[PDB]
Amino acid sequence: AHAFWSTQPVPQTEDETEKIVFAGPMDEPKTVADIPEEPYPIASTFEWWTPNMEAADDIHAIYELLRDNYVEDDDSMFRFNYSEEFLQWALCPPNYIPDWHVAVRRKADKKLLAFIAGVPVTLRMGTPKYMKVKAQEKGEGEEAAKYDEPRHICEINFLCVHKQLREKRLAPILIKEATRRVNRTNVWQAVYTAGVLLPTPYASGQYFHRSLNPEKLVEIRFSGIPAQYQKFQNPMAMLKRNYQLPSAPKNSGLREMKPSDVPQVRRILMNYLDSFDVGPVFSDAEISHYLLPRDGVVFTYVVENDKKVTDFFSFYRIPSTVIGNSNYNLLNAAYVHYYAATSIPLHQLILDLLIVAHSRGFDVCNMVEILDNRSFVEQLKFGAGDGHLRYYFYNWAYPKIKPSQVALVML
Ligand SMILES: CCCCCCCCCCCCCC(=O)SCCNC(=O)CCNC(=O)[C@H](O)C(C)(C)COP(=O)(O)OP(=O)(O)OC[C@H]1O[C@@H](n2cnc3c(N)ncnc32)[C@H](O)[C@@H]1OP(=O)(O)O
Ligand SMILES: CN(C)Cc1[nH]nc2ccc(-c3ccc(F)cc3OCCc3cccnc3)cc12
Ligand SMILES: [Mg+2]
Repeated sequence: AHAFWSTQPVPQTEDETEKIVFAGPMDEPKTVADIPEEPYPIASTFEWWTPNMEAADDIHAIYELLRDNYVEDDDSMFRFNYSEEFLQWALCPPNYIPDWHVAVRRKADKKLLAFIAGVPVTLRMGTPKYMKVKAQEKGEGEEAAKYDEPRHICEINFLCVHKQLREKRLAPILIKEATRRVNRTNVWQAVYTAGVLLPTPYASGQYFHRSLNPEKLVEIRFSGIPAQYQKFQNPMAMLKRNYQLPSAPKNSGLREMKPSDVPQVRRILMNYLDSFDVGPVFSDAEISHYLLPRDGVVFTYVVENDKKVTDFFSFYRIPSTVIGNSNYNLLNAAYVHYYAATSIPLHQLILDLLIVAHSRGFDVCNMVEILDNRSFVEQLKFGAGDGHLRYYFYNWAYPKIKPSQVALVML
């Protein structure tokens, strides 16, 4: 059924998945020297291209491909519209590897036809807690602990084939070439997410939305006036009342994050993320890059009490194109990023997130039920959306875990 995925080192079924008791590689080991030094063969009318993220034109080309051809919702009403500044941020973290950004252009005119990107990540991806317990009972503790150490792997994102080239088996060619370029750097695992079901997720979580501007969400048919709001003489005014937020954060002590906060934010984030089975390890440089405020891209606030940062939250912006509304062109969405609470309940920290996002003109706040995102769903009036984000590894056997055991946010 899967002419490409059947050839690859991933669990092939939920059954195979269910028989996995220890983290580790799928494939028997290979070496750098074994990997072909030349790009994968491609049709004589296409050419491989490694964009230069320092070049505005290169970023623009990527931007335009994704604006017109990237992920839509299931009803083709909305398409993600990542900005050029967001793409530069996402694609160029500390020590990124230029060769891991892989594109296909049409030779004649240099039109970008397909793209895939890899970036480095350091991930805790050893045997999960519930499985380590089972192992201790089997006297199988050592094998269970073998791959406990954080690993330097590849995070894959932004796979896109132009609409005119769909269903021509171009996506496998992209994936094979990305795999080659990564393997040539002695990295043999990747992590990726998708909304679609592929062989075979190690975790799956529902996504959620929190209305910040319900009048606009209704206008663009992101939301409806729910049928229960019909019992009301005036459905809409009631809907705004329901989702109203304060003008200003309620935590005194909240301010935007500045560079001098990086060491403290790194400490509190790394301590928190340890509670989770799969999660990134970030250096000070990586904390700086992923969390310092950047206009229109990422927004981060700390709670500082007695000159000590005790809590923080971050969110990032992805606008969506609204396909065909006479009044609005764009949906301005905020997505919950990393956070850590030590002084206050999480619901109280994230209420400030919603307050800031609303003040700054966002229409909706979105998140997947990873981290401890379930703890504030009800009180903060998040609703479950129509699908799931699925988490996957390439070349890593991994037992099924709950999404509330996942601490990697994928952009
Ligand atoms: C160690 C290093 C490893 C590095 C690599 C790690 C793996 C990275 C994996 C990539 C992680 C990406 C993470 C993200 O960025 S997820 C976002 C994916 N992007 C979009 O949804 C944008 C809109 N759609 C498109 O651009 C195209 O429809 C894509 C490119 C998605 C498929 O193009 P097209 O529709 O023209 O089809 P095809 O004829 O070329 O190819 C058909 C084959 O492609 C398999 N397919 C379909 N969708 C996906 C998908 N999202 N992940 C992986 N595989 C996918 C499909 O099952 C089939 O294989 P098989 O079923 O026949 O076997
Ligand atoms: C995470 N990277 C690889 C991007 C990506 N690729 N496939 C994706 C499917 C879902 C989401 C997603 C994630 C978090 C969230 F809070 C809401 C989400 O989707 C709402 C529905 C939607 C989909 C598409 C367009 N508009 C709305 C991201 C996806
Ligand atoms: Mg294709």
